[PDB]
Amino acid sequence: KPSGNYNYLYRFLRKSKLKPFERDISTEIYQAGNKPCNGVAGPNCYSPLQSYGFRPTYGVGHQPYRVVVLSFELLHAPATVCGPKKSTNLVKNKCVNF
Amino acid sequence: STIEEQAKTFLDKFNHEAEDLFYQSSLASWNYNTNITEENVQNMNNAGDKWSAFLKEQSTLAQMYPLQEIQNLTVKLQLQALQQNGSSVLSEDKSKRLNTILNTMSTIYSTGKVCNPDNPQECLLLEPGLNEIMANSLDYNERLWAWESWRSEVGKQLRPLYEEYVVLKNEMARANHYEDYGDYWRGDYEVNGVDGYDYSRGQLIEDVEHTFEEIKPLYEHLHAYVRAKLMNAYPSYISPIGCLPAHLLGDMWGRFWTNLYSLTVPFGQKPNIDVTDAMVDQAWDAQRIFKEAEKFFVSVGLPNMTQGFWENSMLTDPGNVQKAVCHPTAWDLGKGDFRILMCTKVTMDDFLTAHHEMGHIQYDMAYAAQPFLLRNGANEGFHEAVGEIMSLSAATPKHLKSIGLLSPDFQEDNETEINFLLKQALTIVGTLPFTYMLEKWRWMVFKGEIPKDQWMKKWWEMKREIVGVVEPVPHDETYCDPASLFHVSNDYSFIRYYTRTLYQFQFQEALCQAAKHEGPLHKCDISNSTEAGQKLFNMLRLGKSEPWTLALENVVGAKNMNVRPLLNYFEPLFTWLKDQNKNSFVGWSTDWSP
Repeated sequence: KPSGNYNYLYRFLRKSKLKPFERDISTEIYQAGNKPCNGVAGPNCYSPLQSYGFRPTYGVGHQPYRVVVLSFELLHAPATVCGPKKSTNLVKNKCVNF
Repeated sequence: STIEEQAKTFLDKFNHEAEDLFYQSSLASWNYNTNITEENVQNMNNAGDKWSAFLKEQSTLAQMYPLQEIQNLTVKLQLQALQQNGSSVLSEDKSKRLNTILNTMSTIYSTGKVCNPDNPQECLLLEPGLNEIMANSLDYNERLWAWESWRSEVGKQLRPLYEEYVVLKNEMARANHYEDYGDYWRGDYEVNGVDGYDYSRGQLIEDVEHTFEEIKPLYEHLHAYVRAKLMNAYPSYISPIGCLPAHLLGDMWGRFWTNLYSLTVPFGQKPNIDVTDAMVDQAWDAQRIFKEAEKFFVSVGLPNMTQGFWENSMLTDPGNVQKAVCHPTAWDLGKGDFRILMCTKVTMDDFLTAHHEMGHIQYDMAYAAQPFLLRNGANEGFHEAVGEIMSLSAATPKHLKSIGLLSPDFQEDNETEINFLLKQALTIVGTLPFTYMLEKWRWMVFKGEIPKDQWMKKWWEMKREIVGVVEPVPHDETYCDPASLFHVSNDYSFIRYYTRTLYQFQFQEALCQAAKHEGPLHKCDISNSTEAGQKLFNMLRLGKSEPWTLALENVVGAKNMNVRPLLNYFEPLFTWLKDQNKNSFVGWSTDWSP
């Protein structure tokens, strides 16, 4: 929207290196140092939440992009979600494999 | 921990929020440029409010971070820009007197109306009235009367505001680690905290007089030629030994000589290059103009310009339904959106300033990866440098012949190259000593070691020796004539139009030693050469994040100015100047006053 889809947010700070196979849902404030936040502070707490905006007059590197990441699992269990499509009609009275 | 990373994170948060705020402000600015309405006026009022408030509050909050404790010079210079208090170092009464005097002085300059001759139903402004009596007018007397009346009506309204302006700027800058407001103009042109390639503020001063005394004799010869030709155009009032009146140069301030081309034509049988005939026979409108522009981009080596301009901008007149202005501005929204304000028509000057604006757009996308403190040139002259380099390398018709833009019936003889070189010399080289003494004079005014009430007589008598121009009538100290300029009344950095004037030649040599191009430097085509394109790109993508001196070594190879490429750029014109005004007097004399 021209007002801007500011609902989407990201973290430009984090407590440590984000590990794979885990989603840190909480966006809790990563403190910089040398000073207490004394609650939630403007100049010296550095809340990591930042917005996008994503107005239609943005740029190609600023374009709202929809992302889906599919990840399989190699855990101790075989496959359950495959494509079993074979789909040949029928045959009869013919020397055939099947 | 360390306060360095705390300042870094504050810079990152400020840069992100400033990106969003300047995105809104630039969208508002473009909408005001294309349409001047009541709601657009409200939009600019709100944009100015939010922008000034955010900038002053972040500058106030940045003062708690120490400056020179960071080894990373990028965020150190980001703090240096951010912790600039500016006008915050003094109180509010001087600031509000500054606002009242300056806004009254600006609105007096903008609609300053000369209304002395004839009936007062007409009052000749810059574009409707002064442009038809200064750019083209075949009467010395009417030009003298109108220019003198204009100078009087500007002076008696501008001077009492400008004296307090000079005092206020000196006492503002003396608290912000500057010795004067001229030092603030040279504060951006300074490298401190970076080892080795040091640049200081007086270094640019001595560079300026060094360039003046270097390019003195070329100006002597072109002054002799233009004086000899204005003996033909304006006889019976100018002596061959003396100087020239400043209301006949084609520029009311005395700056340019661009329209003083037909009166000072080198060869009557051969004009300058005019490819516009095949354009008007070609139906080459603005859409095909920009298609040829992107073809020229690919031919030079630059990437093709993005579609984000196309659905966001227009290139022709929109009629009178919306209040768009035909001012060539390359607006950047700061979030990957580029817009170009230009009424692109079938006019060679419009195409060359379209080259200028799209070179500005190219340099805008060159620093695209940098944050909001760094999406600029390292000084203000780099944008105009890229634009004028693009304009000058686009001014060679050999590439137009090669791509088929110019038909092969034309040939580039020595006559046409002399015409083109005189056009370029009278356009931007003809104001090199003009910009020189105006910058030097405004420096030695704002530094304030000089007497106060004697500026006009000294300024009107020292112009007889640098450019060699004389006032026909004396001007008393009630005048304020140099403050009749857009770069003095609005008071912008006029060194930008000085130093860039050498940029567009010196980097030109840097773009012809990499293009494997020989002969005269003016006939250089950066097109069909990837090496010169990438060498231009090397300076292009640096931007603001580095000190400008460093960029000057990786494009040229010096801490100081590569002045001498000007002789390479103008060698056939210099030879023709030597062969032409050898018999006529070369130089000027102060005592001759018309």
